[PDB]
Amino acid sequence: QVQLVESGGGVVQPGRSLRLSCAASGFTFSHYTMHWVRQAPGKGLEWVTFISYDGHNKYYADSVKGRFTISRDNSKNTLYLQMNSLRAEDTAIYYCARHGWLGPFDYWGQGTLVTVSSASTKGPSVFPLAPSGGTAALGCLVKDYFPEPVTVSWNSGALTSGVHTFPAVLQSSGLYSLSSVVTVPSSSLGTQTYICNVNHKPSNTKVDKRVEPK
Amino acid sequence: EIVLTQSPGTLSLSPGERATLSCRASQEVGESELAWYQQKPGQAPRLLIYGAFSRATGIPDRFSGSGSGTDFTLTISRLEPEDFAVYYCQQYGSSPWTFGQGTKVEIKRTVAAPSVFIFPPSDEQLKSGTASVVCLLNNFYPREAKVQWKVDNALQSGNSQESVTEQDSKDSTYSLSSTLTLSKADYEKHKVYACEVTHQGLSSPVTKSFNRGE
Amino acid sequence: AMHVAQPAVVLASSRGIASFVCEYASPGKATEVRVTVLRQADSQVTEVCAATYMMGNELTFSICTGTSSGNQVNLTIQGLRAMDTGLYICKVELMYPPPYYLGIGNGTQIYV
Ligand SMILES: *[C@@H]1O[C@H](CO)[C@@H](O)[C@H](O)[C@H]1NC(C)=O
Repeated sequence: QVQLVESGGGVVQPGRSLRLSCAASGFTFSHYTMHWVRQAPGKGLEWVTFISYDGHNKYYADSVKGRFTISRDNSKNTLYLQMNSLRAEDTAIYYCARHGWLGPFDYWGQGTLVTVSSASTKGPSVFPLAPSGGTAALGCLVKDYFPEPVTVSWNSGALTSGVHTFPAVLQSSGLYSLSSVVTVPSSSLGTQTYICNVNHKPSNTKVDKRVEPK
Repeated sequence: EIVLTQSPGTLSLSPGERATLSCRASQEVGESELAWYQQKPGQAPRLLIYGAFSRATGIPDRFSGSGSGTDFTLTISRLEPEDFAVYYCQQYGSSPWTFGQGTKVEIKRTVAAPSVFIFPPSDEQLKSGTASVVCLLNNFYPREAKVQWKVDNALQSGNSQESVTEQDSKDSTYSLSSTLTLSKADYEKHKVYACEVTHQGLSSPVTKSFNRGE
Repeated sequence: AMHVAQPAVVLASSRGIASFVCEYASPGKATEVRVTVLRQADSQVTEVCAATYMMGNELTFSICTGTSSGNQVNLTIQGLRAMDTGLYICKVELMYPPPYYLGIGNGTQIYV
């Protein structure tokens, strides 16, 4: 099968560089023109750049003209995106995409996250959202972490029914914040133990917070 | 650039019904120059149909496209569960390659009013000089809801952030969290914290409040 | 849009040589084009040959050769057997000056 695999995503300081690479396999990479397409968090797909099979023809979206250069290595089945002078608005998931011989982008890698921000990687503080007609709600406020993502499970994954982990929001400060909540039979509060398991891979922080009632 | 514009933002249908999504070009695009992509949350988009009659590998024949010049449409003749997703059109006849801004196909279900819960800041968090007050609107439909914050019965402006979950895969509802963030000093100046919810399923607006120190 | 026109049906040679002119028209006046031959294998696609050339210059490819005079490419394909009776699509890509343009022919049909 055709498979595309992007690497090199991570956190960048504004104005600095980053080089993504896309590892192609399952087709004659030499035979296809390739593209990068990106997706800013919450938003749509924006085409970034085009490279012909032999590297002679390139095209760039005006928003990256002059700052990005595309390249490929055919001996390595690898497509490259060299990003210079990055800005906050270049924050997105960067997909690598094959130009199908009939027009469209027929195969997409699963993307790599690129966060342009002056913030420095920081794990979250985790505060309890404590419970007070017989449903109760309780949760964990997962606050002030960078970069995305973060994963939240409850009771080591035993608790999935009822759970809502919200999309992060980006605060004034440059740090992300999110809550994960779960609804639960009010009677179970004084008999069941509730711990949210918060995992922020970028900083190697795993936090467990027990959420107790009043 | 050929600017592509989609309609509606969200299409609300029940399984088995027929979905017609629209794509509009700022210029005259050839019928065989348009492509449609499907995207599900957290996944790369994939190609459905393209050209005048062509269809990507493994896409079923309930997916089909039409239109000339300025106004294109994607028809899903009978919606399956796996077809509730976001759809993007794209023209590929000239450069730059441009995408529509996406149409969400959401499951329409009966109206469900939210259950509302308000969480005061943790003792832990207060110690650190910030107070986060969280209001949760849980498992409601449709998506449009209005949360207002009253501090000592005085509406707040500019000091909240909202965040909405993807539509639930089982009960087809949404959940919204509105977080009100104050300093420790402002939070301890006032007494009554109240969250005021307006929704289609509520005869009256629902107010959940607490008194600081309980 | 963009227009590409190619004969509806051609009759190949007794030695396996099929030829015809492919014609393109566009809003621009491009100086670097890539003409690509494809074979339609019922529902899949095969790159038969392709050549990025510039106006005036040689159309340099292979089992294909070419000459362009203006916006007409005299496409020559040698060595096609009776088993190649299928649809051959003409793909034209205008590379420079910007913007890029894609045109795809309604199809041409070869008999051997
Ligand atoms: C195209 O080329 C063939 C041989 O290469 C020639 O015999 C034929 O007359 C040419 N036709 C046109 C229309 O240029």
